[PDB]
Amino acid sequence: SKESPKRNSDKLIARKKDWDPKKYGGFDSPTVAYSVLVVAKVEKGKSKKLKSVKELLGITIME
DNA sequence: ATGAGACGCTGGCGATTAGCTAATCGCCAGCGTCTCATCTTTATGCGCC
Repeated sequence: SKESPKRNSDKLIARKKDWDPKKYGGFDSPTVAYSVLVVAKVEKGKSKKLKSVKELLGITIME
């Protein structure tokens, strides 16, 4: 990713293993190696219904 | 009787900027009368090809 503080976002990447980016701050903007087309089901709404969905998954270089 | 051909950070964020059905339930439903006549039809009661 890009090499450049703590924030309440999920885009932050843990700088070390146990170092939580929500309490320590971390990395940002991961470079997607290649996108993966997936098709399955996730929960949706307050009733958590499993609806069939298809979308593009972002596989970064680290991943 | 020499002087053209070879052209940028973008993607990955935030952060504006913009905009929309849908699922749940409740409420709450114009209505009041009379007159007048009019016809039916039903319950019971009575008769043999």
